Amino acid sequence: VLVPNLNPTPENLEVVGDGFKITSSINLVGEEEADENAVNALREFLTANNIEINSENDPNSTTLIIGEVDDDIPELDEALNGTTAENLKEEGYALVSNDGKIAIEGKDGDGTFYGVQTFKQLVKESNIPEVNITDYPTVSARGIVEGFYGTPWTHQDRLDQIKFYGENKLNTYIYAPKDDPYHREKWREPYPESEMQRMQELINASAENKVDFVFGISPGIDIRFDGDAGEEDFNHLITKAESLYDMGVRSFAIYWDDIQDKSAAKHAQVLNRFNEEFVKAKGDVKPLITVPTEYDTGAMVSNGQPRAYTRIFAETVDPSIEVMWTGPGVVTNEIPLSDAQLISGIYNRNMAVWWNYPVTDYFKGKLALGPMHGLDKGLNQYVDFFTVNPMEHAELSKISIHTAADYSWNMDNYDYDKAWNRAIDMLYGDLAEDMKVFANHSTRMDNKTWAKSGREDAPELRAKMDELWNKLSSKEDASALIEELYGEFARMEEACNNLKANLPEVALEECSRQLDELITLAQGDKASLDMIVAQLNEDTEAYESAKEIAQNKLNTALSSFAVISEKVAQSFIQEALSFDLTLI
Ligand SMILES: [Cl-]
Repeated sequence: VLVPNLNPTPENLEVVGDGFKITSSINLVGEEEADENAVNALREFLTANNIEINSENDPNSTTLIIGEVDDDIPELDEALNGTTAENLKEEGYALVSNDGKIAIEGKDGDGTFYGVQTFKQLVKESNIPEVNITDYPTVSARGIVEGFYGTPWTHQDRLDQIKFYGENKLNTYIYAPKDDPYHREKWREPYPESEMQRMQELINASAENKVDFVFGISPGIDIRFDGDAGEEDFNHLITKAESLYDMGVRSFAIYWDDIQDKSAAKHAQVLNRFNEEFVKAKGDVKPLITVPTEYDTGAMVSNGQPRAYTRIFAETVDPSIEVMWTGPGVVTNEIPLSDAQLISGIYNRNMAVWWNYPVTDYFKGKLALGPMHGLDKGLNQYVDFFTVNPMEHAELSKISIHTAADYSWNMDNYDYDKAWNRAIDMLYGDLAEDMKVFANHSTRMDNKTWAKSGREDAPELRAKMDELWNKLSSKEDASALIEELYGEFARMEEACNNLKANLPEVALEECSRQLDELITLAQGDKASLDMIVAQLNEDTEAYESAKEIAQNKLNTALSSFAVISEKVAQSFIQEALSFDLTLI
């Protein structure tokens, strides 16, 4: 009967029947012609779910028809009956399940692969709803830049992320880890033989999952521009791009974010010459990507006008080059429309976003587990390339990334709170509700100086806490609020304990300290209510005892590497410890 959670949210989805059960084996039609990567994803899923593929047609098994438009599969059009991917953008598809048949038709092979990804999420214990779907992304490039500091992702982490990206229709991975010398400290040098299997596996997995593997190069450490030294180095840039092209790389990024020679004319000259002698010469290289030395609005702009570097870089840089920026600051609350309009106007093109959330390198004690937040829903008007910088914690990064998939693919309809719930529901199974209790307290990022972003932690709990203080300081009966808060603090503790016992190690090793910290805080939150009740009861001894625990729990939190719920579970102890009911 019902349509499961879907991510991203399809553009158009109509329920047209009560649904049906897929048979124990199926008829597969269009495999000769249909995108290979998409057929493999389909095969994999079928296997994993014990659905066999018929040698020959029809024990009256379910029929699945797969292809792109323009492929020669007369059965696909019949099954799609009226619905079509032909008028859809690149990466679009149509999917129709009706009365024992399932048709998947991509606008291109990419589209077909994404239709498979949709199909996979639609099927629950062989049961599938009866839907008409047409679907396509809001933003052309959607993905990850691996630009965080700290402990690098492992090879296995990257392979898993790439698969995760394909499943969620993210099509871009910018590979530029701090741990790989061949992107920076040895930027001139081709990868040696001992590194090639590793690199090939990443390239291969990217292609298989329709992920654009973008090689990020940072020559800024020691590149020369002037004269013949300049000449020799441009040529190293070419020979290095070539060695990457030869192992299958089709996208390239050149970063200027960390260079000493801060010359916009020279950065843009390298880019333009590279666009010309490499990108264009090759024919099948995706647009060149760049990070200019000024990459946030505060560094780029002064009194609504571009600063000199940005003025020159923008007037010189080829119109086809994607230019990245982080928003109004490097790590900021938001990108309003007006900011994207400003930077897009300066560059006279659609911009590329390097969004520094959920990255936590600037404040490592805290996990960033909230949704895309603060990004304007009209952003696509000025941006056609959207990436997030994630945490060194690859596994827990998936909650925010999940929401980013939904935001960039279906932006008009993005609802950060429903996207966030659905992320956890989708990733955590029977642990979802406990995982929400914990992650809810761990969305807001703020290093107290230059970097802050994310949804506020536990907003509803923070509002209840606020109500408590104003009831207690207004002589209004606070008993119900006290009772309710006791329930909520007990639940925080119960959820975290179930997560410690049952989360798999891949997640647990990322968050075990933050779990213990939320427990400690819940325990001080409880002692804090005990302090209030003791004052109401005029029991001095019960007051002093509750205060000591509250203080102790807060002291543990403050002395721990792990950070969580600063303004909420933590601040509440501080608030309680300073509160005195006798003065009201
Ligand atoms: Cl998902």
